[PDB]
Amino acid sequence: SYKLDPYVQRLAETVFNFQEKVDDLLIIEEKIDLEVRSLETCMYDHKT
Amino acid sequence: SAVMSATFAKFHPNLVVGGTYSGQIVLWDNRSNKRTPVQRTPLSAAAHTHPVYCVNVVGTQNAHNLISISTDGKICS
Repeated sequence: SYKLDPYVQRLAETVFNFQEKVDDLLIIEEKIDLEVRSLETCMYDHKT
Repeated sequence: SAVMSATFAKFHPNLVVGGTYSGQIVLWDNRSNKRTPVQRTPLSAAAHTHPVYCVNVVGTQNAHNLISISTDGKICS
């Protein structure tokens, strides 16, 4: 009974923010992969 | 989790909120496009300690507070 409700609620708020961060983490990894390989069908890009 | 009568908020129709099953009014911004609940409030004595019943807005835009009267006999705004 030291921190059941306190640490549980802290992990709950960070858990919901982490669920949003899970979907956003998939989107973040997708943004990094897109920025690493987005010129797969470009028409002779040099400065780009 | 299965919420209990969620509703909207003020100044935009994106950051909605609603009393979830854990005991608080879980909020989420529709402009951020999040599938599950984006940020859930603390479900402690501040929110509904017991189950949830209903959530809504409070007053006009001058004092629109997210007020939820749950299944714990409390209107937490």
